[PDB]
Amino acid sequence: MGGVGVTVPVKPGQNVTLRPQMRSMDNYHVEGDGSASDSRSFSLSDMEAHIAGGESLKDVIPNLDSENVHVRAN
Amino acid sequence: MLEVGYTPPGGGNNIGIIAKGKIRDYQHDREGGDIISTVSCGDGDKAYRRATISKTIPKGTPLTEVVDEIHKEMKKEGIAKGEWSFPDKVKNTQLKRPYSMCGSCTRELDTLGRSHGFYWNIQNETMEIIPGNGHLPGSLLITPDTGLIGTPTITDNGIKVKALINPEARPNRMMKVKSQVLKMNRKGEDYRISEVSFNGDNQEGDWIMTLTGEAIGGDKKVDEGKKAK
Amino acid sequence: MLEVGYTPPGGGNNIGIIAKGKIRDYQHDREGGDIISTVSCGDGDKAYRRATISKTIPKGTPLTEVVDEIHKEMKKEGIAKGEWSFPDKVKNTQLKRPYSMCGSCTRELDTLGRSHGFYWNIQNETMEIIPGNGHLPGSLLITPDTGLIGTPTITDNGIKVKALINPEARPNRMMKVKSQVLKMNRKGEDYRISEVSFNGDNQEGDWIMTLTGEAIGGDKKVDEGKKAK
Amino acid sequence: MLEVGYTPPGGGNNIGIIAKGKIRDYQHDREGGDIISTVSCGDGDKAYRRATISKTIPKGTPLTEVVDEIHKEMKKEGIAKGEWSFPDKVKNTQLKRPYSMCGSCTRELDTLGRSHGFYWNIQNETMEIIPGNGHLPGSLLITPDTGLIGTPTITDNGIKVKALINPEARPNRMMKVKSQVLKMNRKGEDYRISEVSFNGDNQEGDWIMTLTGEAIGGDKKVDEGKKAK
Amino acid sequence: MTGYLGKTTNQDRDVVSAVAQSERESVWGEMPGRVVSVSADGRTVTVQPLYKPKFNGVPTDMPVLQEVPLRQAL
Amino acid sequence: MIELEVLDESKQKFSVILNDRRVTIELWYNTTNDRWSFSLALDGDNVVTGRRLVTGVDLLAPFGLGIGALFLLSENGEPPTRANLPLGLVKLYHATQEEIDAAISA
Amino acid sequence: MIELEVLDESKQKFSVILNDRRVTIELWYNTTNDRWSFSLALDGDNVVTGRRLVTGVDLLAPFGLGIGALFLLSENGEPPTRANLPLGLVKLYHATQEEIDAAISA
Amino acid sequence: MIELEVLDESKQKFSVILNDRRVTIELWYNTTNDRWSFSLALDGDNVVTGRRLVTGVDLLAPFGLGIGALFLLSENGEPPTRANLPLGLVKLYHATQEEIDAAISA
Repeated sequence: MGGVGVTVPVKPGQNVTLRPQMRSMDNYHVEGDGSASDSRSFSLSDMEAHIAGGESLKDVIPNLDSENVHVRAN
Repeated sequence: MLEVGYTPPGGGNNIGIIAKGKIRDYQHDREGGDIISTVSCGDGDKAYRRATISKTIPKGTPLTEVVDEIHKEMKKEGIAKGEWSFPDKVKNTQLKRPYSMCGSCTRELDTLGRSHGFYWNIQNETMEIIPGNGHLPGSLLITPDTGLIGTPTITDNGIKVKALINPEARPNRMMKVKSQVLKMNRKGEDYRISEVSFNGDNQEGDWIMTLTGEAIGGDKKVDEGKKAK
Repeated sequence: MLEVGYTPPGGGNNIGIIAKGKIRDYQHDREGGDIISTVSCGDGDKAYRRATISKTIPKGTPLTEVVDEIHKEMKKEGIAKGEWSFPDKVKNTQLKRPYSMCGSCTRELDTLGRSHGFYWNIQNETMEIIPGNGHLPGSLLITPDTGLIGTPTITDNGIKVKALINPEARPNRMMKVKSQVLKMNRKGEDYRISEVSFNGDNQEGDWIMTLTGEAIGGDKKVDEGKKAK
Repeated sequence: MLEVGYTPPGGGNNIGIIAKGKIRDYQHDREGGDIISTVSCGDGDKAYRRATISKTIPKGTPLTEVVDEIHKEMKKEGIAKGEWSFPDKVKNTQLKRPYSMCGSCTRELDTLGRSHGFYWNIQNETMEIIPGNGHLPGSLLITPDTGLIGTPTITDNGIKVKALINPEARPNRMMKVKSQVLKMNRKGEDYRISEVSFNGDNQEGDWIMTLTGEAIGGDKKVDEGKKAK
Repeated sequence: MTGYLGKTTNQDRDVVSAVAQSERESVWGEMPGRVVSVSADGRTVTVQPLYKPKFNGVPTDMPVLQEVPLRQAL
Repeated sequence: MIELEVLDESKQKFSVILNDRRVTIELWYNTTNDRWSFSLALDGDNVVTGRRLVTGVDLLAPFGLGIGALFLLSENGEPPTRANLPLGLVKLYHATQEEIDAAISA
Repeated sequence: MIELEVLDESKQKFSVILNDRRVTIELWYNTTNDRWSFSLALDGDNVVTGRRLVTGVDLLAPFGLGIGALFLLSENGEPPTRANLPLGLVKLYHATQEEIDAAISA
Repeated sequence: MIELEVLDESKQKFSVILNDRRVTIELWYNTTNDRWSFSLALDGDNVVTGRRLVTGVDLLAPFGLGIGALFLLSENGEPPTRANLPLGLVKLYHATQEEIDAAISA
């Protein structure tokens, strides 16, 4: 939030969760002043990637600390 | 273009455009051996399918400059500008936050109308805009001495009147209707025009049009009817 | 109120309410010179529009107190309480987790029905509830000696019987139908009432009603028919 | 099974299946005292309801093996395999990621069609697939000397031809239509078959079938018609 | 919304927007929930979400959601 | 309160919404004692059966059905008869509990 | 540019899309001076009323309506008359601003 | 297995669902050798053309079409003739592969 927050080093091969938006933000991202091109809803070109929600339960993330808040770098 | 009207032995020409057509679908037909060509046409059909806009729009912008903006895109698709009369609440409104536009122009045109209740329509390649409770200048007389068939039919809000197709009648205008029925029916004379129906034949079925109007009140406003959320 | 019935020269009065009306839309009509006033009315139509509820509801609460709760809001709009007969699975169910209600009453009434497979309806400003496979008490006889017209027409589940309008016939009741044809059709006599149709006239078109019923089995349960997910 | 055809005093049998039926709904009817049984049936109607698939798919899989896998589940519900003629873009395409399959087979069947515009359909418990602009082998002659009623009715893309029901006519095939009208109408002879209509009677209303075809171009492709996004 | 004008001459518009409205109900979205149990492998949680949809005009409860993939910000 | 019409039929049945419940009332004449009797069903369930119509008392009081008072009146306190009840010389009335309370307080 | 047909009636009215605007024109003949006059309404509002139809000048120039030029022409510069305007001896034309610019440049 | 009806026509065509495939069969009589012949098309594609109808052998064995066995039978092993095939003195049969396996195992 304003740059002030937490970060995770994203590398080619990790898993994200993609979420579409109600409407697109073509030139809300190309110009900041907030509006896209024509007038749609819910386009596949409106996906943002978030760090939580992508991995599969088959593939196990080891050593999940359950009692103490844990911050990982590996 | 579909020209309809009356061409009496004396008089002159009464023929005007009642529908300017972009062909929808055609098909021939036997009846015995005949060949009847059944046309369906298009009104704004270029804009209902190939009009797509491109817009970032900033804060502080008035509430009509971008109706001009959207009409730019529908003008790329051959639409003329009609009369635009917004609500007074609309004319004076300004902005706090930016205005996505990406996708279907008619789609978010409709969400406009539902956003705060104005009508917009396309009338022979021409786009008109009115308020929900308003109408546009222009009046037309309909009386047994000026084209009235049967009763002026009474409805909850206004009337439904049949007449001979005679081309002035456009949606979003005014009809002054007189008869020997409306008087004892205690109904006004001025109505907006909302629905228009043209049915006719060259040989047998007379030119017939039917107009539905929602009555104008004392305050110069249309009796909207209870909009249900 | 639309009261229909038979008033024979002797006998007495058979007139009762077949539809209690909140006016939907009216419109006069000339045919020659006539004026026919075509009315459409409203059935629970104040509740289908203006009924909105406000509910926090906690865990542990039984599964009917809040049909009373929803009927509180539906009663603010002038709806009466009919017979409620829930499924046995419903009568005995309790709660683990809390029960949102924000928005439109009829909308999530429908989700109610789709979610526990039960029927609810409004019958002349009175709201009844039944199970999908059940019906309500009250039986009505239809025979060639008691107002039968043609077949007790047979269907997949039950029957569709025409008769002279004679007011008792309500949805969610039982009709015992007899003829000389059903016997060789092996079709039963008791049927729930699901659809009711009233068509009639004062001069020529006699009073006619048509009732669609889904047959009750030997188990005292209705032949539901295969619900397709 | 509904067998229709002609059984002339000489000749022989022309009777074939024009619809194989899974009963939809039936109902008897008097007209006087008659009893007409109005049947409605089902076409792949066990697959439109009870067919649900179970599928993980890995990367790299060709673009037809899982039409076979979906046909596995449709075949569990009693569907046969017809001719599958995929688009060329389809036959050669491969993959990058995994292909969710959970819910309704017909649902994501339709999304297939919308995903690259190919047609799939069920024809008397048989499943066929064609491209949007393609057709399947098999031809039928329709002439005033081979079963033509009226003109070959001309349409934007192709024709709509009436004839005597005579059972070859199946969707996704070819009809070669000749007349004394189409020549001055410059309309070709070969058309795909897209719509099939059968209407007829045993006594009075003869067998009539109507076929809608979208014309094949010089390049052996169908005039798709402007698909609208 | 259902019945803009009345009883049984229900406009074709009403009985189509009603289908759209019902199918718009049917979709799921967010909702708050209470954790019931946490799997030992630390990625799936037994959740008793705090929402009941509307049943028989009354609270019924949709059951404890099982093997719900827990999603840490990793 | 309301007046409930009575037909000139020795056995008749009707339905009315009393306190927003559908109440079905069945009247039948008993010739041997020359008296009218009513059965009452609340929304399809028969709750009162075979009660005699008598003037000047609340007929539903014993049952606590929650549908108000159902009472009969006549100018000079006659009893209801085959002839006199349909003619309107004796009138059947339904009074809501709030109305009864207001009259008692007034 | 385009030619706008004129009927043989002392008062006539029509509508045309000029520069994508719905322009309604009303022509009426003044017998006392024997001259044609026009009122112009843009989208329902009367912006010009009672203007004399004169040959060889742009009739809309003073107003800056933004709908091009509307001008009358005749072979030898005759003036418009009750008879000679409907007969096509004097023709009413609409020219778009781009066309006027191109001709002026050419 | 099933029996495939044969009409009394020198050339006939029908369609059947064999192992859930659309199999279009065209039978035609060759008078010069007085013998019947069949073409088989799978789902619109002509896969077999001009084969002789002979009794006592599987007619589709060489092709591996995967649509079962199609064979003729007669009481005393007569060959199929213009008259004998439509009359049912020689019968055309389709046997599914599982049925063939079960009989061979039995």
